[PDB]
Amino acid sequence: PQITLWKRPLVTIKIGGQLKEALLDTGADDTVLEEMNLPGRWKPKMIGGIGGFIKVRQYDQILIEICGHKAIGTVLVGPTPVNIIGRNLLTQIGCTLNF
Amino acid sequence: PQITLWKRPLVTIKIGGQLKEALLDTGADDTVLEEMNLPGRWKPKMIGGIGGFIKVRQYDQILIEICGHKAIGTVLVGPTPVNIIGRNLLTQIGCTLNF
Ligand SMILES: CC(C)CN(C[C@@H](O)[C@H](Cc1cc(F)cc(F)c1)NC(=O)O[C@H]1CO[C@H]2OCC[C@H]21)S(=O)(=O)c1ccc2c(c1)CC[C@H]2O
Repeated sequence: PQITLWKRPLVTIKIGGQLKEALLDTGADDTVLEEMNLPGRWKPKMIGGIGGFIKVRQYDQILIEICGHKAIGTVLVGPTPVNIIGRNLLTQIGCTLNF
Repeated sequence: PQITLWKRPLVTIKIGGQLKEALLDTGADDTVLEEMNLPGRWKPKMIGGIGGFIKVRQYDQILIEICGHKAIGTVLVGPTPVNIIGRNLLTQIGCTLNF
């Protein structure tokens, strides 16, 4: 699906049996999701942004179905204001910018 | 030009006669640039992101040529870690997400 940018590029995702809305973010290198109980082992990590840094839990090899397209990659979980799908997963579904 | 997301979608911009590199960010509503000397009147503002908020100076009706595409819109200037082109300007140059 071609998505215009007149509105926030929000998509429906399926992760860990839960349905959520996430922002397709080309400015994010990786994926970070609001707090949730994702299964598996994880190791603490720190991510930075415009306002500073937040503490996140790094889960690897996590399945996510973004708008019906499946991808497996690292998923960070922490106090992010919004769910954002980063380039680590956008590349798997074949997402591209076009102008 | 079609841009894949295996690398950061960085583009060359020209603003205020200055050459810089900026990130095409579909997850950003507006444009924020690292500290620079932009001509004109400005109004204080606050923007929030991952980690908190920063104080920026709001310049309106600023010309930017993104990869050869010209646009005029609000440009924020403050302590952002990276230059980010937001949807306010991505829509003017006809940027669309595709997967
Ligand atoms: C989260 C989204 C919804 C909103 N953000 C856009 C996001 O793309 C951002 C871009 C960035 C920021 C940065 F500090 C350094 C960078 F290298 C890149 N990346 C991000 O936080 O991603 C994280 C996960 O991956 C990691 O890699 C990159 C950083 C880490 S924002 O910046 O909070 C924001 C909010 C309000 C406004 C604007 C911007 C513009 C004016 C106003 O409208």
